[PDB]
Amino acid sequence: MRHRKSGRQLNRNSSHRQAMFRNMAGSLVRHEIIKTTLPKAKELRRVVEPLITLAKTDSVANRRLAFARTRDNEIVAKLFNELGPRFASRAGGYTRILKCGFRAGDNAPMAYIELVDRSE
Amino acid sequence: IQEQTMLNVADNSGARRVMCIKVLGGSHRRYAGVGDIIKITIKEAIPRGKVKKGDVLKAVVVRTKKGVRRPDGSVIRFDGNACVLLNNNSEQPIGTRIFGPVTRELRSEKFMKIISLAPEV
Amino acid sequence: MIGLVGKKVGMTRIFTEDGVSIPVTVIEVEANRVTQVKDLANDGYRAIQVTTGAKKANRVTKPEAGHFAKAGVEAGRGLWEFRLAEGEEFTVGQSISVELFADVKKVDVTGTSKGKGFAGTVKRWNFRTQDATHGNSLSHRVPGSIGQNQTPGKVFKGKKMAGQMGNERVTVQSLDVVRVDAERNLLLVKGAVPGATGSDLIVKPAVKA
Amino acid sequence: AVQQNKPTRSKRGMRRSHDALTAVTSLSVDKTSGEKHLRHHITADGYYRGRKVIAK
Amino acid sequence: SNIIKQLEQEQMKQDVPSFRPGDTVEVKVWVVEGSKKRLQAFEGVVIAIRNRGLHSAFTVRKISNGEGVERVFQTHSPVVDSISVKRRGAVRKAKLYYLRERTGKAARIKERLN
RNA sequence: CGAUGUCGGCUCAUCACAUCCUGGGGCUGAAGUAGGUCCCAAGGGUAUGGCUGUUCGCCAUUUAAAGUGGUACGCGAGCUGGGUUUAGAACGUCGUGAGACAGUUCGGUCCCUAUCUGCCGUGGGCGCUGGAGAACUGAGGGGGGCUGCUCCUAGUACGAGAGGACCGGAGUGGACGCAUCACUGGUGUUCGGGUUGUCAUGCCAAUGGCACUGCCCGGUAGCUAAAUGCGGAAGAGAUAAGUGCUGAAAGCAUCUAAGCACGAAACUUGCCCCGAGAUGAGUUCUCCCUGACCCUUUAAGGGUCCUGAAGGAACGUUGAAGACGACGACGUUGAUAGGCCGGGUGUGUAAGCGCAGCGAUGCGUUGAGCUAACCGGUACUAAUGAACCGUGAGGCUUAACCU
RNA sequence: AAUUCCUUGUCGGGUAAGUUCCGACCUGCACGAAUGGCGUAAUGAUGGCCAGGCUGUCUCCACCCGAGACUCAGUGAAAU
RNA sequence: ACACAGGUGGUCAGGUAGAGAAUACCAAGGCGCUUGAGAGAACUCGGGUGAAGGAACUAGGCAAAAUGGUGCCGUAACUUC
RNA sequence: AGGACCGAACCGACUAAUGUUGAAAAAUUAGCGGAUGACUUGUGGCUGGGGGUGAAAGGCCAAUCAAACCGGGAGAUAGCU
Repeated sequence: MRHRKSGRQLNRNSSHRQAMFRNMAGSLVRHEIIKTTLPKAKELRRVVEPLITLAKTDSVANRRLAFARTRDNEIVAKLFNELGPRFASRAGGYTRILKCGFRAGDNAPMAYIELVDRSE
Repeated sequence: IQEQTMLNVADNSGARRVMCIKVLGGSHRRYAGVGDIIKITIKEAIPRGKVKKGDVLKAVVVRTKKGVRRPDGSVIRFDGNACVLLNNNSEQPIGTRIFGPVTRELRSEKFMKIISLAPEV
Repeated sequence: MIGLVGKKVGMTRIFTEDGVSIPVTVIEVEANRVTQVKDLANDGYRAIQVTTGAKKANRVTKPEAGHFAKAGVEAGRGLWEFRLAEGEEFTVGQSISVELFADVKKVDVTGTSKGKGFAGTVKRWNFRTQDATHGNSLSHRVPGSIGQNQTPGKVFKGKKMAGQMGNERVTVQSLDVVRVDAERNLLLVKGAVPGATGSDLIVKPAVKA
Repeated sequence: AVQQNKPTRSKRGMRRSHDALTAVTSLSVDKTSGEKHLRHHITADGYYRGRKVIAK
Repeated sequence: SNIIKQLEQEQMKQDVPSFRPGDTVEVKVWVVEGSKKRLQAFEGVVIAIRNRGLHSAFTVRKISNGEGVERVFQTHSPVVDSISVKRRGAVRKAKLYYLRERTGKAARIKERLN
């Protein structure tokens, strides 16, 4: 079994594990919503909240560490504005998760996953 | 450790690979080292010596690969595999000059002859 | 006679003058007060039950609170048979712990080992493997035979290859103590006690090493 | 191998005594819109406590 | 946790010297004769791993007769006595585990701190 | 003969005793010594290589001993295809030849997803006649049993010496087995670091992709052995071969006929694990439920209104628990997860900037930066809806106590 | 001897152990000179034997990474 | 026999690195292959790394493993030279 | 120069593994040989069954080859199941 490890092979090959969140948190700078599989809305969860923490200050070396997590020049511009600083009003939980039913084609869990602060 | 393996002479009685051919004191051992006596087969030897190659002797390993150990976070591991040749009739060191440091299974005083010919800790 | 209910925690060195690197578990005994004494008049029992540590107390049931309208309360974590012979132990909440004993060097222990599922072949009775590619193909951990033919006709009940591992009682015996205590009721043993960590476990005298 | 006697439904039905589907334990009802969903799942619009969040 | 780190220091010898490994060191360990005790030299070179809250390593290669004999140390065991740092250098990579087989006119160690 | 695949190996063994080792005895041409020989004894154990397809054998070196036989000469719907009978080919030989040879040599397709019985785990029903929540009794079952050597006794008894025990005591291994990641290591493609080629982020810088994980080095947790701790017990009871008392029939004698005593690794316990489906559904402990009505053939109910408890069920956050069921904790009465913060731990001296250097590069800022699985704390987020199920004081007979 | 039955022939070598191997010896059942004899550098997806190298082939097995198996939803065989 | 892991003849040959129609990385251009999503056990298949030992395996090193380039040094038995 | 080497295309098929109710009525995957020649490849033409054709295996001649296929003789005959 899996006991006291947080390692996870997903349903992804190794390299696609580390290269999927540039299209999933690359969606979390566009419309701060995503509707995706729900336990992968829990594996997304742990990726997204340290980003917000790194997004506190632009520096030089946090702007270049956003070139070590994503590299989209366009989105790092969006970063460090209210993405990071707005979420300094709480300590963790920079996203609510919130639970839903199923997908129309076959079954797969639905999620509602979206950042806590936008206008809410 | 292990039967077969290609052992060194610590002593000055032969030279180079001298193969284990029996772990004594029983069987089904994955263990063959330390101060334990083990039947040897000389098949390398120094050619200016007094015996040559294809002989059987016995030995005690004096610098074991997995070395020796006493629980206290101190493990003395020798990187040599060197051994010391012994009569088959009587044991007792055949060396007179012994090179390198010895094991603490013969400083346990099984052989009281072999620590008095061998320098080093 | 009676044991104490400890708890596992995890392993560590246990140092001497020499400073040895030997396993041990720093067992934490909270108070083991007497819930009940079972008698020769209430069947043929002669044991006691007790209560050790606290529980939430807002997550118990009313039939599991109504023998603490017949007893004391400490919010025990279970009710455990500890045999003794005669009476030197008594119904009143004695809240006894490891200081009690201190000469004990053989003690039973009953942790449950590590759970890790159920295992299979080479992990039951730990069979030697078939050959890989220099004599055999298609068997490595694939068990071989399981019988003869028309005699015996059948596969016996004996043999197992794929039963369950752990998650049931197991008992060690021996296990010397070095420290008995009262500060935090810490008990330093010989080591290697079964469990998964934080696994509650007796510490009762035994007649065998 | 394969069937040496064809099964009777006193072998078929037996394996399907333990056929099972969903069990509701009632549907849940919101305390804030009355909506009859199952709890910890979308109502139809993200109606939870006193909200309609991500309104649909 | 709550059962060690306040019941653990009792056995640690924290009062030892500290290094980045790659040193000329002279370890003095209690050798006990059964009658008397004394301090046996282990001139060596540390390859050390960092402390685990209770467990360290300070494996030395003697290079005793051209071929070393190796002894890990810990500085918690009360029979370890005292270890001198003496000269102190280091390899650019901090863990030595294969830069100790480098040899053939290797012994170069250096300091920076930056 | 409408198909029961040959041998050996491998794998897995299981059984019998005509017992090889260990255990107990008898006789001895048994001083001791190591034996000879026979009786009893299945608890447990019982070798690795060279050569050969050989099982087998021989040889070599071990071992406490390397037991024998049975189980379709155990086991191919479990493995191999080496031996071995296909078609190819060749030799020696026989034959007129074609061809042949229980002579020889080289090469030469091992299938089947399991309905059924049987096994190994694990659940689900329904029940033990009020409903629930717990703890055990032990009816029975299963697991477990090895042994050398050293030292002591004692160089004693014994022996003229040489040699060399008994009984008992202690120590240390070998093999086997159980537990455990603390130590010692291994791995460790969620981590850290270095790095070649090329492609890229407009470009410099700095970064990123690909190239078996691109290649390589280091390594935390976890899992794990080669690591580390522990284990085969003492002690009872009743016996075997055997040893006996007491003692007649048969004035003696006679362990046996009467009557009484011991006696082995065998046996029954003791040890360890399952264990009331133990339908023989046990006991012990605790808790909750003590409304009307109608319609009856009526200790059996049928139906209607009002209720439904304890507790359970589900739901959710999840677990050192897990194939799935199952089992465990917590759910704002909150640390159950995640996050968050701090710490540790592991890597090892960032980037940017300055200075030096022609550069390569070095140095300072700065032993910096980064950092999981770990540890301490923290309700930020997720633990929202109660719903639902479960009922309402216990059938009869007989006895005892109360009246 | 791809031939030798008797036959693990006998001796020598190599192995500690070499029923195989290599060199002799001749105990040639049942080799032999174009259905050619005896040699041969060179060659071989060739037979036999050995050595260095390398190693999970083995000692003695572990951990990791994918695709199944397993769970859920949609569709849905087979021999017999 | 299939919208079948197969077969099919001819013509064209960019960029970077490279001896190259090798091979790696990229173009232009064209594709992601007609069940999907979870848990993530045994066992299997397909890969990758292994302390110590090194052919003990086995009929047999079956297989893997290492070896691998350029220039230059240097090369024995034997020989049809 | 050469029935020359190495090695892609191309052409062939020596090993292993996986497959073996296959993706496949002989493939796929990793290896292996040949690769200016007794080479190879397209196109069309031309040899017929007691026959062809065969660097020979009694091999091939529409998944087939110890004398093809189709129709006729034919309801062959079957002391046999």
